[PDB]
Formats: sequence, structure tokens, C-alpha cells
Amino acid sequence: NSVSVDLPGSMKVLVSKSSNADGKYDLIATVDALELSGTSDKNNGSGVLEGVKADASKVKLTISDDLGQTTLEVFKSDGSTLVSKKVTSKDKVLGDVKFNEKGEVSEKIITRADGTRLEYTGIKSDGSGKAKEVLKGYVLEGTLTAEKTTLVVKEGTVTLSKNISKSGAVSVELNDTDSSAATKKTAAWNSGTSTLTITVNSKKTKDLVFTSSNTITVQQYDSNGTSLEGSAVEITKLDEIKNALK
Repeated sequence: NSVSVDLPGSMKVLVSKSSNADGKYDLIATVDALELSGTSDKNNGSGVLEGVKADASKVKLTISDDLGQTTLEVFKSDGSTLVSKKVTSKDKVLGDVKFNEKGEVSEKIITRADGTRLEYTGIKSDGSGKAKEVLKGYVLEGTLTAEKTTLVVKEGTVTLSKNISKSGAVSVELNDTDSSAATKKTAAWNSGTSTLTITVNSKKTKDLVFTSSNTITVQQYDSNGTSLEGSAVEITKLDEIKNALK
């Protein structure tokens, strides 16, 4: 009869055990109680399934040839304009996209494999919008442009800016409007190690590491200002970032 196949995005598809006279396989899936069906020229569960919501919206599920990726799309009732698109890629990263009345991207939520998120909302036609990074224990807020995402933490006269470029490269900068040379913070960014080193009064005070695990760690320097001391501590809430900027 049929073979159950496990799919990215918490879905399953039933594929026929044998092909039809055209050599094609039948596909069946139920996604949140909606029944979808289709035919494929592959036997592994890949291909295209379609259905129609109670409100007449068209639904299409596209499963890539190697089963690595699923795309779940909802359209207006004539099938021409997108309403939403949900993509799980082979790295299990989720892209959840909303479109406006004219089919232009208006919201995009990215869920990384570790569960952290980039939330882009109010997206305009120039690709600008509001931005939020949702990390384990805290959230960073800022803006999106076509050039970069900029997330901002403020403490006293210090502004910390985490940039994520259009290509995904992270850089961090720090700016202090403090005028006194004794207490003002400055900072240097090391792209090779994703580390921001803070300096006060010509001595290094701490390293903030922005890790590949989507965490931030802080480590102090010795009173001299040259050697790191102790070991790095992972930030677990926004107040601890603010503390590192004091």
C-alpha cells in the first residue's frame, strides 16, 4: 500500500509502494488536519502535494528530491499571490515568512537549529524593518536595513551595537558619550575571534565573545590590563550584558 516517510518541519508523507502506469507515485499528507495530495516521479516521498483550506486558500507542500528541505506555502484563493511560506532546510533552520496583500515579504522569522531566533517584522519594500534576536535567556532589539541588522543595548552613556550583515557576518561596536578620559569606554572588534575588547583609561577591562553557539560570554582582564584572568562567563540575561557595559 503506502510507505510513511519522515520529513523536515515535523511532517510526514505517505508514498505509494509502487508506481502507476505513467511511472508516477501517489503522495498523501495531513498537515494540521488539512489533507494534501499529489503525484511524484520519485519513489522516496519527495515531490509536490496540494490542498485547499476551508477559506479557499491554496496550500502547497514541496519536498526536495533528497528529502532535505520542505516548503509549505499558502496562497490566496486563485493560487496566484503568496500569503505565507514556511521553509525547513537540511540544517533544520526554519524560515517563516508572511506576505502582504500584494505578495511582498512583510515578516520573516528565522529559527536557528539551536532554537534562537531572528524576528523581522514590519518589513517595507526597501527591505527595512524592525528586528529582534531571541537568545537563551534574553532578547536583543533593533532595526533591519537592506545592509544589516543592528541590535542595540544601552547602559549609561554607553551604546553597544551588534551588527549582522546581509550575508550573516557579525561585527560589534561600542560608543560612549562620556567625556572623562578616566571612565569612558572604548572598544576594538576582532573579527577573527568574534571578540569585542573593552578598554577604560588605556587598559583592557573585558572581552565580550559573541560565539558561534549564539551566546555572549564576558571575561575580565587582570588589573594590569594585559592578561585575561579567571574564565569566561556566559551571559544569561540582559541585565548581565548591561553590567558588562558599566
